[PDB]
Amino acid sequence: GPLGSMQIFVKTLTGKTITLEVEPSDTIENVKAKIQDKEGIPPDQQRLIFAGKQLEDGRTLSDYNIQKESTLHLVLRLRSSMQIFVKTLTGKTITLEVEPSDTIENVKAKIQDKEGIPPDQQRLIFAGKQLEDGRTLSDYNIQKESTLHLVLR
Amino acid sequence: FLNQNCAEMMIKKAAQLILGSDLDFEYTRGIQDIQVDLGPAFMFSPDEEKTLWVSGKNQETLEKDLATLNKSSVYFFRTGTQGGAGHWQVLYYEAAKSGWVSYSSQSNHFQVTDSNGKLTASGKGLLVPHANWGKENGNYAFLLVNASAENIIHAANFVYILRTQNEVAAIEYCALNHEFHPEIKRTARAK
Ligand SMILES: [Mg+2]
Ligand SMILES: [Mg+2]
Repeated sequence: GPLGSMQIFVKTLTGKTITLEVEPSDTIENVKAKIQDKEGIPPDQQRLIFAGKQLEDGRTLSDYNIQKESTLHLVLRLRSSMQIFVKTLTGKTITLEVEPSDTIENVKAKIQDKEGIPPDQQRLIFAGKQLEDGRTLSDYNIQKESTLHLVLR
Repeated sequence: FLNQNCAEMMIKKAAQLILGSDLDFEYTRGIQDIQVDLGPAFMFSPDEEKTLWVSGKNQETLEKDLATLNKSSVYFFRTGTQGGAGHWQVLYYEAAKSGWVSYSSQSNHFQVTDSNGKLTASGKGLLVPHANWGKENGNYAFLLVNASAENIIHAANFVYILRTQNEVAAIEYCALNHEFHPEIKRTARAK
């Protein structure tokens, strides 16, 4: 429309500040939708915090007195993560950052990142049992600081 | 009773080193016994107290980032990828071992560097040689957050309120408050 637009700033947990073109008329869900395009996050995982409070999707920027050049905080809905350890027969220990819902495949992918071993050549063992690519860490009750074993194939 | 107390143990470590204070988180039955991501606790931190490193592809560029750090400083230190699983640990210099240490919990910690500022076998564990490092989603990085008095207090309050209530209430508490929650007992100690 003819009023133009204004700039607000979404600050993130890294220190970065991302810039959006908006109007005071706009809702919080619209703003999350714009954030989706500009950095690649769906609305449902993001919380916008301003002047302390989490902002509700149905209220407007103007209702929150969110003015020209204001700063929102983008914070993500919390995921569970943990560290696990992968022992190789060489005796080296690889430390992975994982989620309980990670597939064994995802895990072999993180092992590749560290070791350059393609997932195809990896067999993983926990509690004496071979781990299947399509199951999850939680399916094998793999929990924080659990130790797996890597054998090549 | 408190299986997932990594956050409390890290925060106690930072408080001991920086504030000369032991913390005791006085919880009742019925708390969230879950892994806590500290990230949101640091949203209010000044920008100069949060720094992203992109050096973990190669031993020498990490050693260099580490060797820049002031050995009296303590950091909350996040490893992992930008979109994905992240793990927080405390980074401090233990003069007794002459090296940087990563402390995640009482059961998971390691010496990162030796007396001559080079990575140990465990410190080499931090490296991710076969993937890319940076600020974009899916890249590996390290996030260093100064464990200033203010960040230690925010982390402590965040965890306390998260466990006794939920994440939303903890974010809101940390926005309104800058002093240790009254139910987090502090006792002075030598440093
Ligand atoms: Mg990869
Ligand atoms: Mg005061």
